[PDB]
Amino acid sequence: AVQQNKKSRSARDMRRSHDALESNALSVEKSTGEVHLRHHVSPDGFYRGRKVVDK
Amino acid sequence: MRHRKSGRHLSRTSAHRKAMFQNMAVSLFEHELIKTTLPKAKELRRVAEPLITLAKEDSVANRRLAFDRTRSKAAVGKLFNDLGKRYANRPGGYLRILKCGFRAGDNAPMAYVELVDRPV
Amino acid sequence: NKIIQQIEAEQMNKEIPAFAPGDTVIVQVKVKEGDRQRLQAFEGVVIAKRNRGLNSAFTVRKISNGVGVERTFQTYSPIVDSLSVKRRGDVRKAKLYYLRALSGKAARIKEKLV
Amino acid sequence: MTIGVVGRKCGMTRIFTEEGVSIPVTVIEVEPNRVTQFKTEETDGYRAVQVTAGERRASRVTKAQAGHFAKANVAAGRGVWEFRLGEEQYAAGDQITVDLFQAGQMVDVTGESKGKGFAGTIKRWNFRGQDNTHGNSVSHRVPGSIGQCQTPGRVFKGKKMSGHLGAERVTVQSLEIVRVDAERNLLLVKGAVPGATGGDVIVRPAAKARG
Amino acid sequence: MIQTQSMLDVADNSGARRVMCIKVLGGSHRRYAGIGDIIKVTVKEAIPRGKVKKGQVMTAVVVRTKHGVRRTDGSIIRFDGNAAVLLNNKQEPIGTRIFGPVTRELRTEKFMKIVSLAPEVL
RNA sequence: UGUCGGCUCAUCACAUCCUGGGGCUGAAGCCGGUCCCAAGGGUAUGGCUGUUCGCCAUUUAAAGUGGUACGCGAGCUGGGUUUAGAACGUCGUGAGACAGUUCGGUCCCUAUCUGCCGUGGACGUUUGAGAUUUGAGAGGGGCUGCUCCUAGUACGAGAGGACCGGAGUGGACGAACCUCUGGUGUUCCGGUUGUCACGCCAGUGGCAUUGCCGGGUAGCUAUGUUCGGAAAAGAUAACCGCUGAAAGCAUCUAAGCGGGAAACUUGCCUCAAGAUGAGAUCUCACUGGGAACUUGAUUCCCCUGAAGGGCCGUCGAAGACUACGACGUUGAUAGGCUGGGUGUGUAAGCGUUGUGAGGCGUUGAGCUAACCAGUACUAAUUGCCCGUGAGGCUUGACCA
RNA sequence: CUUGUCGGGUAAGUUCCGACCUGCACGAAUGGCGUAACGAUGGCGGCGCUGUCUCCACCCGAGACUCAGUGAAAUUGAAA
RNA sequence: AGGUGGUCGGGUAGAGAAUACCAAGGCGCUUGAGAGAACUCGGGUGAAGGAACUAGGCAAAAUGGCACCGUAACUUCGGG
RNA sequence: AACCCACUCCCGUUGAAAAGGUAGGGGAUGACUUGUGGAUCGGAGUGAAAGGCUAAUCAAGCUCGGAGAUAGCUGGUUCUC
RNA sequence: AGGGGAGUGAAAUAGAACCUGAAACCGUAUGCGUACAAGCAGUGGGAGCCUACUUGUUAGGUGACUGCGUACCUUUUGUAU
Ligand SMILES: [Mg+2]
Ligand SMILES: [Mg+2]
Ligand SMILES: [Mg+2]
Ligand SMILES: [Mg+2]
Ligand SMILES: [Mg+2]
Ligand SMILES: [Mg+2]
Ligand SMILES: [Mg+2]
Ligand SMILES: [Mg+2]
Ligand SMILES: [Mg+2]
Ligand SMILES: [Mg+2]
Ligand SMILES: [Mg+2]
Ligand SMILES: [Mg+2]
Ligand SMILES: [Mg+2]
Ligand SMILES: [Mg+2]
Ligand SMILES: [Mg+2]
Ligand SMILES: [Mg+2]
Ligand SMILES: [Mg+2]
Ligand SMILES: [Mg+2]
Ligand SMILES: [Mg+2]
Ligand SMILES: [Mg+2]
Ligand SMILES: [Mg+2]
Ligand SMILES: [Mg+2]
Ligand SMILES: [Mg+2]
Ligand SMILES: [Mg+2]
Ligand SMILES: [Mg+2]
Ligand SMILES: [Mg+2]
Ligand SMILES: [Mg+2]
Ligand SMILES: [Mg+2]
Ligand SMILES: [Mg+2]
Ligand SMILES: [Mg+2]
Ligand SMILES: [Mg+2]
Ligand SMILES: [Mg+2]
Ligand SMILES: [Mg+2]
Ligand SMILES: [Mg+2]
Ligand SMILES: [Mg+2]
Ligand SMILES: [Mg+2]
Ligand SMILES: [Mg+2]
Ligand SMILES: [Mg+2]
Ligand SMILES: [Mg+2]
Ligand SMILES: [Mg+2]
Ligand SMILES: [Mg+2]
Ligand SMILES: [Mg+2]
Ligand SMILES: [Mg+2]
Ligand SMILES: [Mg+2]
Ligand SMILES: [Mg+2]
Ligand SMILES: [Mg+2]
Ligand SMILES: [Mg+2]
Ligand SMILES: [Mg+2]
Ligand SMILES: [Mg+2]
Ligand SMILES: [Mg+2]
Ligand SMILES: [Mg+2]
Ligand SMILES: [Mg+2]
Ligand SMILES: [Mg+2]
Ligand SMILES: [Mg+2]
Ligand SMILES: [Mg+2]
Ligand SMILES: [Mg+2]
Ligand SMILES: [Mg+2]
Ligand SMILES: [Mg+2]
Ligand SMILES: [Mg+2]
Ligand SMILES: [Mg+2]
Ligand SMILES: [Mg+2]
Ligand SMILES: [Mg+2]
Ligand SMILES: [Mg+2]
Ligand SMILES: [Mg+2]
Ligand SMILES: [Mg+2]
Ligand SMILES: [Mg+2]
Ligand SMILES: [Mg+2]
Ligand SMILES: [Mg+2]
Ligand SMILES: [Mg+2]
Ligand SMILES: [Mg+2]
Ligand SMILES: [Mg+2]
Ligand SMILES: [Mg+2]
Ligand SMILES: [Mg+2]
Ligand SMILES: [Mg+2]
Ligand SMILES: [Mg+2]
Ligand SMILES: [Mg+2]
Ligand SMILES: [Mg+2]
Ligand SMILES: [Mg+2]
Ligand SMILES: [Mg+2]
Ligand SMILES: [Mg+2]
Ligand SMILES: [Mg+2]
Ligand SMILES: [Mg+2]
Ligand SMILES: [Mg+2]
Ligand SMILES: [Mg+2]
Ligand SMILES: [Mg+2]
Ligand SMILES: [Mg+2]
Ligand SMILES: [Mg+2]
Ligand SMILES: [Mg+2]
Ligand SMILES: [Mg+2]
Ligand SMILES: [Mg+2]
Ligand SMILES: [Mg+2]
Ligand SMILES: [Mg+2]
Ligand SMILES: [Mg+2]
Ligand SMILES: [Mg+2]
Ligand SMILES: [Mg+2]
Ligand SMILES: [Mg+2]
Ligand SMILES: [Mg+2]
Ligand SMILES: [Mg+2]
Ligand SMILES: [Mg+2]
Ligand SMILES: [Mg+2]
Ligand SMILES: [Mg+2]
Ligand SMILES: [Mg+2]
Ligand SMILES: [Mg+2]
Ligand SMILES: [Mg+2]
Ligand SMILES: [Mg+2]
Ligand SMILES: [Mg+2]
Ligand SMILES: [Mg+2]
Ligand SMILES: [Mg+2]
Ligand SMILES: [Mg+2]
Ligand SMILES: [Mg+2]
Ligand SMILES: [Mg+2]
Ligand SMILES: [Mg+2]
Ligand SMILES: [Mg+2]
Ligand SMILES: [Mg+2]
Ligand SMILES: [Mg+2]
Ligand SMILES: [Mg+2]
Ligand SMILES: [Mg+2]
Ligand SMILES: [Mg+2]
Ligand SMILES: [Mg+2]
Ligand SMILES: [Mg+2]
Ligand SMILES: [Mg+2]
Ligand SMILES: [Mg+2]
Ligand SMILES: [Mg+2]
Ligand SMILES: [Mg+2]
Ligand SMILES: [Mg+2]
Ligand SMILES: [Mg+2]
Ligand SMILES: [Mg+2]
Ligand SMILES: [Mg+2]
Ligand SMILES: [Mg+2]
Ligand SMILES: [Mg+2]
Ligand SMILES: [Mg+2]
Ligand SMILES: [Mg+2]
Ligand SMILES: [Mg+2]
Ligand SMILES: [Mg+2]
Ligand SMILES: [Mg+2]
Ligand SMILES: [Mg+2]
Ligand SMILES: [Mg+2]
Ligand SMILES: [Mg+2]
Ligand SMILES: [Mg+2]
Ligand SMILES: [Mg+2]
Ligand SMILES: [Mg+2]
Ligand SMILES: [Mg+2]
Ligand SMILES: [Mg+2]
Ligand SMILES: [Mg+2]
Ligand SMILES: [Mg+2]
Ligand SMILES: [Mg+2]
Ligand SMILES: [Mg+2]
Ligand SMILES: [Mg+2]
Ligand SMILES: [Mg+2]
Ligand SMILES: [Mg+2]
Ligand SMILES: [Mg+2]
Ligand SMILES: [Mg+2]
Ligand SMILES: [Mg+2]
Repeated sequence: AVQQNKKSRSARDMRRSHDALESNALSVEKSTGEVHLRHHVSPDGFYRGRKVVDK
Repeated sequence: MRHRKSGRHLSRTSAHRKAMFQNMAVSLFEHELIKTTLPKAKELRRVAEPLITLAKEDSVANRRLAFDRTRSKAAVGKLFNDLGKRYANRPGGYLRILKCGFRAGDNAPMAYVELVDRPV
Repeated sequence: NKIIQQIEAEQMNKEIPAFAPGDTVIVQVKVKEGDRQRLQAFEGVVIAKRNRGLNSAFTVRKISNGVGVERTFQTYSPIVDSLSVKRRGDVRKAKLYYLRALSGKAARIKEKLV
Repeated sequence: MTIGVVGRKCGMTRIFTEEGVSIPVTVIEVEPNRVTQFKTEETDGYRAVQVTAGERRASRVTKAQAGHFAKANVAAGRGVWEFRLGEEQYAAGDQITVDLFQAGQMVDVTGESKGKGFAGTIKRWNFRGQDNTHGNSVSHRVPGSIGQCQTPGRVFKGKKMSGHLGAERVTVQSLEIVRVDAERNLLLVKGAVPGATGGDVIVRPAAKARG
Repeated sequence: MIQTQSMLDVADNSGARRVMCIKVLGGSHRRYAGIGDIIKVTVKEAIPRGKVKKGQVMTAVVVRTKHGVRRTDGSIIRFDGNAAVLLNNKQEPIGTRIFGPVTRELRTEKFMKIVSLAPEVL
């Protein structure tokens, strides 16, 4: 099936009112000061104040 | 429904699923630290942890049982000789899983599986 | 399911001797035909079992008058008055459902000497 | 009716009478309930008593809800329920136990049933499927017609379609109490009780009974 | 459970070897007949000099089924084949001797005659 | 604007088929005939035929009559009709034709709007928040047989046989549940065929539909288990009245007072204050300055952001995504680990016996998913973001 | 006309098989009547077998569903 | 996922160039990760019944090899 | 079996495909299948005959001309008082 | 890749897809309106708010509430159809 009348500008923009994106949970590593995702290893290799992967 | 059901299909057949977790456990006992997807990392601890418990008692019966589950001669040698002696007094929980981010290619959540008391 | 185990365990006071599938047992069954009670007898070969505590059951099979009949007994019910093993059979399986297809000399079960 | 207890479904079992019959039984554990508030006509309109049961860690009870549980020296428990009583007296801090029931004593059990996520019309509404052979095209478990032509030319409200076999609340009426264990706080009930194991159930006297 | 077009045999000496259910009696839209339930049959195979002939429509009672009958303690009794007893117009058996075992659910006020004639009752 | 019949799913009328209440009877009883009131709930399976229909066979309390594009093909079918092939009978010189037969013959569409079934996001409800609630309104449900007692009584020449009133057990339908009886259980345990590999023997693994099979835990499930329809109240329909005149009588009606049905309003179950008419109860939190004015429900600056909510993480008999529920070290939320349980059915190695296949012992052995109980070994941080600073005015009454 | 009438088969058979003859409107090389073997040919009936069905239940893979990347179609006077 | 002439063609089972597992050799098919709803597609197993389904046993289930024994009407003497 | 064919079901129908696929199916030493080269054609060819085939076109191919055929038939026909 | 400066030029919003550079279509910013309201979306009436300035018998933007109101073409005896 297909539309009988084309949708308007307002009709299609009302449908997109639920398309806004969310923001993640970012924490600051207390020892150094790097910003990482919450509950994730730092981009440097730190988690909860400990080297874990040494790059 | 799937009330009180255990396991993950992971879009693979049973033979594929069983064969993939043998490779991961065999690689883990050799490198001590691997990077995989988070859902796969959580299904691996139900395979690689019962193998370390089995190696705490060394006998012909146990090594044959371990070789039937990890068909790798080096992994049976690594167990019974390095692990199981290192973890001789650990009441379970021999591996640690840490979220590390998402892959560039498809945005899949990744993880770091490692052994708890690595020599590093 | 920890306080279920205690409600059921205080009704588990019978003797229930040890027996296994393939054995020939005789079951004494309480029977009514009005006001007078009596103990009927069921004799057959055990083909199945179920070890679930109070919810245990077993199945025996007999040929009555040319017709085979199977009865499933609740072990801890007051109906099952007593049970005695008449002969010990030697089988490799746990459920002898294949015996339903065999009739005469084909359905013999080797006796367990010791 | 009008006064009962809140318990937890423990599971099903059986008990054997002396005469050999077996009674299918659902075990219900009723830890003693604590009267939290008494509602009267001159304060609230209707008339009822409010009840709490269980145990709650102090870090999960909020400040507003803790001062409510402290007006009556009751201590916080999981959940709060209200029983609309007819003509009864209960002071704040009282105890309500299984000891208000006897054997015989038809009772009504209210619970929240198991949830089947999103069900089709065969499972939900007991429809009957079309052919599995004889030429049917990809239309085996589908509903079929859902209306008529130009007249109405719309689907009537309340039509039976698919979706969410509920985890809703239901009551099973006229269930017989087989045994009441005062010391172990148990309530053995003949029949089946809605919900899964470990869920909250409300047990009240039979609404109808009569015969 | 017995429904229409189930082939069940005969536990009498009336003349039939093989009857077939054509109606389950005692209710609108009734589906199955258990042990002790009245059905309407037709005779598919007979004996040359018996007292029923092939193609006869008549009533019967189910006395033996593979599905079985439960008891109050939870037990079940199952047989290896479905059997029936043919009846005349007064709900009374036609044959004079009864083969095989029967059960105690026939001990009603209207079927005690076939309980007496049976070699064994379970 | 796709045309018969079947299937799935329905919705309304009453000119009622059954169940319910009555008047008359050429109504003795058990049965009926006919008319009135009543739409709550029910209201066959098959053989033949493309059939609707019909006729048969066996049931049922009964197998209602109609409207809805003769309801329903962007829901299914394609047997019939109504394209192209071929044949028969009949008609025509012929091409061909026949509400005359016979065999064969492609059924497309990812749902924008209304509608309907579920489920969320925003805002409002006049400070905000945690929790419990009343009920305007709406929906679901409402069927019924047989046997026994009363009683072989009332009725009747006899045969035959009740009303009213009580007990029991079923059929169909619905809901919940998994203790029992079974089903399934490619995540558990065994047997076995062909072949390849692990150096080789033993022992195991891959592939062959899970290779083929025998069993089977949890969960899900019916064919398994339990429960339901009511009683009762109010106002009534037809109908039956009491008292009573207009109209000395009679008369249920004109004034007045009653009885009365599965229909109507409650009683039973569920949803329900977006019921903008946004209700009620308990408890909790917040008690700083300065400036500019277009001079009060005003605007800006600094300080202070509580009660609480969310993000995040471990998950769940909750689930399409959400939402909902439990928990986050002062922790048993998940995995492991330690015991038990359950299922399968006497592992491997070794020792004996035999020439070997095999048997026997160590040995109900070994293994054992989802189950029960305990235990911080592993993962639930050492955070961030929203949400503020006592809640306008007018009038009345009690305080001051 | 017509589901002709009689018989067989089935609890019940507008189809099938055997007959009768009233052949609307058979008929002898647009051949008549038979016929073993043959047929992805039409009709009817049995045995075995079964999820075709009563009446569906569970399980396994691929979609559908969520996320990251690429990215159509028929249709459309305008739409509170 | 179509069509395209000819040649070579190993081991173990096997009548075989069928079929199963492999060799020499070649490849994992140019979106992936999750979750584990209705419904659709391709399959596995089902209690009691066994064509009651339907225009119609459509589809599915079943049979299936080698040796030996045994085999009807009918027949164009071959057969069946 | 290879090879040639196309009887049934389902899927697909905006297809992987302007005629396929998976399961079953028929012939398979012959009136067989097939490669290369050659011959016959538009009122003409070829046809174990279906009005079938003659370059995804057939009760008379395609292409360019007569040609802007003809259309008592549909549609459309533009600024102001 | 593309940009921010700096240089050339009378002029780079003449910068190489380079004169002018419209409309459909897609954005950012400001003012007012909009979450108890039913329909060809306009018009008659009309409050409040915002801006400008000749400070309200003025100009511009918005339009709460309300009466009336079923597009255009064609073809027709007749179309919201
Ligand atoms: Mg339109
Ligand atoms: Mg239109
Ligand atoms: Mg916009
Ligand atoms: Mg969107
Ligand atoms: Mg779980
Ligand atoms: Mg496999
Ligand atoms: Mg669920
Ligand atoms: Mg059906
Ligand atoms: Mg069909
Ligand atoms: Mg199709
Ligand atoms: Mg299909
Ligand atoms: Mg409906
Ligand atoms: Mg007959
Ligand atoms: Mg109406
Ligand atoms: Mg009427
Ligand atoms: Mg009626
Ligand atoms: Mg009536
Ligand atoms: Mg009457
Ligand atoms: Mg009457
Ligand atoms: Mg009606
Ligand atoms: Mg009605
Ligand atoms: Mg009705
Ligand atoms: Mg009512
Ligand atoms: Mg009929
Ligand atoms: Mg037919
Ligand atoms: Mg009509
Ligand atoms: Mg009609
Ligand atoms: Mg119609
Ligand atoms: Mg109709
Ligand atoms: Mg339609
Ligand atoms: Mg269709
Ligand atoms: Mg149709
Ligand atoms: Mg349509
Ligand atoms: Mg269509
Ligand atoms: Mg469709
Ligand atoms: Mg067809
Ligand atoms: Mg047709
Ligand atoms: Mg033709
Ligand atoms: Mg002629
Ligand atoms: Mg054909
Ligand atoms: Mg036809
Ligand atoms: Mg269609
Ligand atoms: Mg939609
Ligand atoms: Mg539209
Ligand atoms: Mg619309
Ligand atoms: Mg109400
Ligand atoms: Mg409303
Ligand atoms: Mg109602
Ligand atoms: Mg209703
Ligand atoms: Mg008499
Ligand atoms: Mg039922
Ligand atoms: Mg069960
Ligand atoms: Mg169980
Ligand atoms: Mg069982
Ligand atoms: Mg079982
Ligand atoms: Mg099983
Ligand atoms: Mg089970
Ligand atoms: Mg080798
Ligand atoms: Mg070997
Ligand atoms: Mg092998
Ligand atoms: Mg291999
Ligand atoms: Mg298998
Ligand atoms: Mg096989
Ligand atoms: Mg159910
Ligand atoms: Mg008077
Ligand atoms: Mg009077
Ligand atoms: Mg009056
Ligand atoms: Mg009254
Ligand atoms: Mg009443
Ligand atoms: Mg009733
Ligand atoms: Mg009504
Ligand atoms: Mg509110
Ligand atoms: Mg409120
Ligand atoms: Mg806080
Ligand atoms: Mg909360
Ligand atoms: Mg979840
Ligand atoms: Mg364990
Ligand atoms: Mg065990
Ligand atoms: Mg051993
Ligand atoms: Mg083994
Ligand atoms: Mg041994
Ligand atoms: Mg021993
Ligand atoms: Mg502890
Ligand atoms: Mg005719
Ligand atoms: Mg005829
Ligand atoms: Mg005939
Ligand atoms: Mg037929
Ligand atoms: Mg004939
Ligand atoms: Mg001649
Ligand atoms: Mg001639
Ligand atoms: Mg001719
Ligand atoms: Mg002729
Ligand atoms: Mg001839
Ligand atoms: Mg002939
Ligand atoms: Mg041929
Ligand atoms: Mg038949
Ligand atoms: Mg699936
Ligand atoms: Mg996407
Ligand atoms: Mg080879
Ligand atoms: Mg091959
Ligand atoms: Mg190689
Ligand atoms: Mg994928
Ligand atoms: Mg399927
Ligand atoms: Mg199968
Ligand atoms: Mg199995
Ligand atoms: Mg079956
Ligand atoms: Mg069976
Ligand atoms: Mg059979
Ligand atoms: Mg039929
Ligand atoms: Mg039928
Ligand atoms: Mg077939
Ligand atoms: Mg098959
Ligand atoms: Mg070829
Ligand atoms: Mg051809
Ligand atoms: Mg064809
Ligand atoms: Mg074909
Ligand atoms: Mg197939
Ligand atoms: Mg072939
Ligand atoms: Mg093929
Ligand atoms: Mg041949
Ligand atoms: Mg040429
Ligand atoms: Mg030429
Ligand atoms: Mg030409
Ligand atoms: Mg022709
Ligand atoms: Mg030609
Ligand atoms: Mg062509
Ligand atoms: Mg021409
Ligand atoms: Mg030309
Ligand atoms: Mg022209
Ligand atoms: Mg000219
Ligand atoms: Mg015009
Ligand atoms: Mg102009
Ligand atoms: Mg410019
Ligand atoms: Mg340009
Ligand atoms: Mg110039
Ligand atoms: Mg330019
Ligand atoms: Mg522009
Ligand atoms: Mg804006
Ligand atoms: Mg309103
Ligand atoms: Mg408003
Ligand atoms: Mg509107
Ligand atoms: Mg409107
Ligand atoms: Mg206006
Ligand atoms: Mg104006
Ligand atoms: Mg103005
Ligand atoms: Mg207006
Ligand atoms: Mg208007
Ligand atoms: Mg026009
Ligand atoms: Mg016209
Ligand atoms: Mg006209
Ligand atoms: Mg209109
Ligand atoms: Mg229009
Ligand atoms: Mg008009």
